[PDB]
Amino acid sequence: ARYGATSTNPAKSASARGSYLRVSFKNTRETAQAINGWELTKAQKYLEQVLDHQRAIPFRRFNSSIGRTAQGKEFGVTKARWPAKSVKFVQGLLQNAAANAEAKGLDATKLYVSHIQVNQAPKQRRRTYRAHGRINKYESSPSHIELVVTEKEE
Amino acid sequence: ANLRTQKRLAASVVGVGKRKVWLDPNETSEIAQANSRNAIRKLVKNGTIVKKAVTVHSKSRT
Amino acid sequence: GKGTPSFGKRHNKSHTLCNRCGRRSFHVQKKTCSSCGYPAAKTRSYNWGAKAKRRHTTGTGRMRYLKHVSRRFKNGFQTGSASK
Amino acid sequence: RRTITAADRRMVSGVTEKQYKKGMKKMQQLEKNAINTQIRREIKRVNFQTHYRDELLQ
Amino acid sequence: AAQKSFRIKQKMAKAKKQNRPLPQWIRLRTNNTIRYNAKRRNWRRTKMNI
RNA sequence: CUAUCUAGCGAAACCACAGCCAAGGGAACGGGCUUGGCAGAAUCAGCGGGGAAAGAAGACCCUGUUGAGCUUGACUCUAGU
RNA sequence: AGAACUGGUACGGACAAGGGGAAUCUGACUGUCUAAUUAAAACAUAGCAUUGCGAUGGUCAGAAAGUGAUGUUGACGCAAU
RNA sequence: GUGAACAGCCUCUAGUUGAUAGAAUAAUGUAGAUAAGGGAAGUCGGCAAAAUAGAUCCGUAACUUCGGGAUAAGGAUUGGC
RNA sequence: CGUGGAGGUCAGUGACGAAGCCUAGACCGUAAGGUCGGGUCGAACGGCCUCUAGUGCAGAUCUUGGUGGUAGUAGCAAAUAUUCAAAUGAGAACUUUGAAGACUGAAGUGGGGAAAGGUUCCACGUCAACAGCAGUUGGACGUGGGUUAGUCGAUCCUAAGA
RNA sequence: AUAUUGGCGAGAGACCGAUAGCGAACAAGUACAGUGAUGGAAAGAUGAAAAGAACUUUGAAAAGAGAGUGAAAAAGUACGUGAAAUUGUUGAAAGGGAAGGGCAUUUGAUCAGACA
Ligand SMILES: [Zn+2]
Repeated sequence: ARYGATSTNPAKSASARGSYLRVSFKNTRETAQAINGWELTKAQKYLEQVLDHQRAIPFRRFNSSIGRTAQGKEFGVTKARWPAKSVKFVQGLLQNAAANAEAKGLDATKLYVSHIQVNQAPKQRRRTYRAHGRINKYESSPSHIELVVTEKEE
Repeated sequence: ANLRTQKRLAASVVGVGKRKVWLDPNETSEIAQANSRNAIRKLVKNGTIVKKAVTVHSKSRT
Repeated sequence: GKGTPSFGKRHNKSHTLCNRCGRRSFHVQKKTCSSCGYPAAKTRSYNWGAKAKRRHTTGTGRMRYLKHVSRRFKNGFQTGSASK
Repeated sequence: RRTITAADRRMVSGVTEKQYKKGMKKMQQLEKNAINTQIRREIKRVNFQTHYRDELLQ
Repeated sequence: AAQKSFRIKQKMAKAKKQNRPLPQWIRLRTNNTIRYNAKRRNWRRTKMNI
C-alpha cells in the first residue's frame, strides 16, 4: 500500500489502485493524464463523453503517426483519440475512489484527483509467426494504476 | 441456456437431419431440462419440437 | 518442394518401442534396436558415447537386488533367524 | 443414485472448494510465470536455421 | 490408429493417468515446494513419441 | 480489397551519437571540423534524392609454405591379376 | 431430315470454347532430370555396329569361406561399349 | 436440370454461415474490365491482353515414310412457335 | 590504490543495527580510490604487518540474462456475407432459439474409413491463460462417464525378403 | 612392497558459493527437440511461528480501501536485501536545424569555517 509522489495530507484523501490490469500502457498514460486536476463530477462527465464520441482524449507523448481529429482542439493539441478500454478501466477506479471517499466522511462536493499515475506491469507474452519460419515475440503491455482523490480547501 | 445438445439429439430421435429441426422459441425454460434422449420423444409428441417439412425442389418446368 | 510439402508425407513409422530398453528405437525394417542391439546378446556399450554410458549405466534405476549386497556383506552373509 | 460426488472425498481430507479456488488460481498464475520466462528466452535463439537458403541469386 | 495393439493401449492408460493437476493438499504439506505439476502435458502441444 | 480515420490486438529490419545545405582542405565525393548563407515548437498523408542506408549478393585479382572434388607417362605406394 | 411462321438481324444469346499461314536451325517421335533460379537442341529410346566368353568360362562382388551376383541362365544368351 | 460430359452454372437430401470489425471512397497499389482514330509506330522480343472457338454442311494445298498433313486454309447456318 | 581467501595483531566494530544499496550532501588524495553525515536495510565485517591468487573491463560480428528507440507504427485485406427480434448474462458485430438472406451443388463445406494422433468423444461447472479482436462459447480449463463380438479384423498361410 | 577419474564406507581443504561448482544444491540425465545415433536446459532464500489477513464497504467478479496479524506488509506467496539500462508521477531548470565537454564569471539552489 505504498503510493507514488503525493503532495497532500493523507488525512483528507481516499485512495484507489488497480494492479496488473490488462489494458494498454501507452493509452492508459494518456487517459490518466487527461484527468489530472479535475473535479470528480466533470471528470466523470468527461469519461462518459469519450465513450459517447465527443471530447476526445488528447494523446500528448505516446502519439507518433496517429491520425488527427478535431476534438483535441479544446486541449490545444491536434492529435486526439478515444481509448474506450482504458476509459472503462479508469472509470471503475474513479467509482472505487468515490466509494472510499464516502467511507471517511469526505463529502463529494469538492473532490478532485490529486495523484494519478500508470506503471509498466510485468509483460504477458505470446508468440506470432512470420515468414521463413521465424518466431518473433508478441506481448501485451499491462498497467498498474494508482489514484488518490482528495478535497480542495483554501 | 444453450440448446446445442438438444438440437443435436432431435435429429437422432426423428430421422431428419440437424438443419430441419424446429425447436421452440418460447419454451426454452422447458427444452433445456430435456437432457437425455428419451425425454425428447415426450416433447415431439407434445409439439414443442416440430420436424420442418422438406423444402420443395419441384420438377414441373423440366 | 523439399521442405514443407515433403513434410506432410511423414506418417508411416520406422521405429517402434524396444523390449529391452523401452525407448522408441526398435527399427522394424531390419529388426534391431539402436540404443542397445536387441537380437544381439550384449547391450550396445560405447566409449565415445561417454555421456550415453551415464544414461543407462548401473546405479540409475531401481536396483531391486544390487542395493542389498552392500548391506548383506557387512553381516557376513549370515543366515538363521534374528534372535528370540 | 449417488451419495458420492467429486467433492465428497476432498471436503474431508484437507482442501475445501473455497480454498480449492484459492489453490487453482495460484497454479494457473504460476504456470503463466513458468511459460512466460521460457518465451523470454527461446525467441532470441530460434531463427538459427542451420541450413538456410537466402533465395536471391539472379 | 483405431486398430491399435496392446503395447500402445498399455501406455495410453498411463498417459491418461498422468494427465491431471497436482493434488491440492500437497501444497499444504510442510517442506513442500512443488507449486505446479511440471511433467503435465496435453495433446495439443507436446506429442508423446510412441 | 488495401491504403486513410476509429474500437481492440499489435511485432520486426535497423541503431556509436544524431540529422538543413554550398565551397574548402581531407583516407583523394562531410551530418559534425573551418569561413559562409541561415534558423521557431509538435506535426499527418504521400514520396524514393541522400543516410557511400538494410541484406547469410554475382563478381573479377592476389597472397597463404590453406584444404577438398577430379585427371594424367608427377613422386611414393596398394587391392586385384 | 425438311417447309411456312415471327424479331431492334437476335439466335453454342451467360456458362463453356483452337488464333491461323509460308519458311530456317536443332532433336526423329511418346517419355525423363537439375525438389527450392536452368525442361532443352541434354539424357533415354527403337534401329545399326563392335568386343569378350563354351562353363574349370565372360563380367563383378567378398576380409576370408566348402562364399556369392548374371544363373530357375548357355551365343536368336550374358556382360562391356 | 442445361449440356456429349462426373465440364462450368443453378437446385434438392446433408452441412456451414468460419476467416477481427465500423466509417470514409484521396494518392499509389493487387485483382477484374472498357474505349473514339490508327493497328506493333512500343519494346531486345506482340511480354500481357484482345481475337478465333461448340455443332451441322460445303470446302480443304505444298510435301509425304502414302499411315498423315487436317479441326489445314476459306465460306454459310443456328431461337421460338 | 583495490578484490577473493590464509597466518598474527587491534583484549577492533556490530541488533542501541554488521555488509550491500541510493544521494547535482561533505572532506582527503594530482589521481588509482579512501573517509563521514542522511534514507533504506537486517547479521555479519573491517585496519595494520605478512602470505596466496580462477583478482580489476567499454569494446572481442564477445557469452548468458534484462530492457530500449523504432511504435500504439507495419499491419490483423484469398476462399462471395451477413441481418433482425428474443433468451441467460455484469457485459453480446462473435453463445443459443426463432425468423429471413446465402453458400458448398453428389470428383461436396455431406455420410464412413486407412496411416498417424490418444481420450480431443459426451455431459456438468468455469473464463487467470489459449482461440494473434471479442467471448457467457470451444478440439482450452476441473471433475466424472464411455469402447461390450463364436461370425468384422489380427491370430492361421505364403510372396518379395528377413 | 605396486596400481585404482568405477562401486562401498569414512576423514579433511589457504578450492567454488548459484552466470561459480558436476550437465543437475530443486519431482535431473528429468522437462524438451530429433525417425535415430545422440543432443539437454532454466529453476535455491517470506517470517521466529503461517500467527497466509477474521470483519466492514464499493464492485458482477479479479481486486481496492479500511480493520487485523506481525518486531517489519519499505517481509502478503508475484514473498530477504531490490542495483542499472528502461518507465510514470510531482518538483527545479533550460531549449530559433542535434545533445554532451574545457577555461572564467554573473544569477538561482545548497554546503561552510568560528573568528563563541
Ligand atoms: Zn533397446
